[PDB]
Amino acid sequence: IDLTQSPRTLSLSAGERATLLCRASQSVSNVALAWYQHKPGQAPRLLLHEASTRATGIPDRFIGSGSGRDFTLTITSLEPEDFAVYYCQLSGRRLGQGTKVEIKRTVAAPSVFIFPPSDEQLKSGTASVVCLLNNFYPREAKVQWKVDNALQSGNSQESVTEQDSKDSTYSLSSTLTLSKADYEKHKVYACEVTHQGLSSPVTKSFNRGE
Amino acid sequence: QVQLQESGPGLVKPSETLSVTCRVSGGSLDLYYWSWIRQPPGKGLQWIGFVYFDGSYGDYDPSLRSRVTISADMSKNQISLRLKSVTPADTAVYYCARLGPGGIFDRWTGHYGDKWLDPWGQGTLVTVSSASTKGPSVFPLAPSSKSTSGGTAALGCLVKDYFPEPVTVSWNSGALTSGVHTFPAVLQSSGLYSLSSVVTVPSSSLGTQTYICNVNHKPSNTKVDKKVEP
Repeated sequence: IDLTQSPRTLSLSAGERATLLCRASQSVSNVALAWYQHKPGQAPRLLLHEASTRATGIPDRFIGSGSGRDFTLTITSLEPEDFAVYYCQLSGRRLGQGTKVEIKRTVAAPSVFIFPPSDEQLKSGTASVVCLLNNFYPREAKVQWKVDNALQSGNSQESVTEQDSKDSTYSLSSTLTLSKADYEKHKVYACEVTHQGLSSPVTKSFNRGE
Repeated sequence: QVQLQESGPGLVKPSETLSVTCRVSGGSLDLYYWSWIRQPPGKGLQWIGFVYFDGSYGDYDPSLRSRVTISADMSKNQISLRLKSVTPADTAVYYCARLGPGGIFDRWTGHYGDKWLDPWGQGTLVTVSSASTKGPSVFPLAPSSKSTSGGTAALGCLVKDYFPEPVTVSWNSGALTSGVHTFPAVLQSSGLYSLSSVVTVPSSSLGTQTYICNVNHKPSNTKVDKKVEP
């Protein structure tokens, strides 16, 4: 006996109604179904049990309904605070694949900064250039590493934040790591950023020695 | 007012036995089930098993039942999960929680309370590797004039080449929380996690307020502080 959630992914502007489905392989009584909100880095919390009985202390905008095999978590009006992944489970507690819920919002352009490699890290024989994309939306963006106007590959590596629970923007970090031998055979280390919120792509760059 | 926290080894070697312990800190185990839920690095909440508080009845995910046993010391108020023959598959954050319907007590015939999972609590990460731990090398992300964008400046620390997760980064010993994005670690092809952590602050405060990041890596008993200066 199994448990099927859908959609797997859901991007909705703040304040709109969101509907989440959890579908059993079989007939089940209301009692054994429960809903869980799992914000990233917190511990997962009970939203609802016995399919409709609201958990203690969780707001009214979370409503639960259903019978038989189609169970339905309803967010009547999304608050940005709802960015999470919402799971469901049966009695002896096995399942739910969940539903990652963005908060869709306005296009917001990233603010960009570069940081040169530190004096301390250069003494160890490795140079790291870090490029920053801060508080932007929608999630997708392009970082292009340009070293004396030449493109990089495979020695840049990047990470992006989980969605900010209050203004629903994303922040991104692209780190270029080279050995000091490589860092010094070029002069100008440049980071070019492409995003919806940016008219044309922006480039922030320094010349080795500053 | 119940509350609980899991803890355990920060690392396990291949083919060993992984254990994790959960300690109930607001009430007793009395008349409840206690269950274990794992979240692998990319996946959702895999259920592992639960055990009745008194230890007579338990149920587990049959994928793991052969290599899983869960016990509870009603006196110590702690529950132990014991997963044999661990592989890097089992590399995951292990969550601990409290099963259900009010639980209610049952005989040996009918164990017919089980309904919901209330308090969960952060639970603990267990990497599983034959590698040996390494310490962070913390450097400054200096707010140079290429990090001066009008009246706001950005600055941070680089936390490079460590193992295994986690590290804790804090700013000015907990004082600074606004404008903090401590990024996710990125597992390099070397096998090592690496991470920056940034804070944006007013340009005017650069010469008045000093900024120091507090990196902490319990798997190597590394704690460094690094001042950020021009």
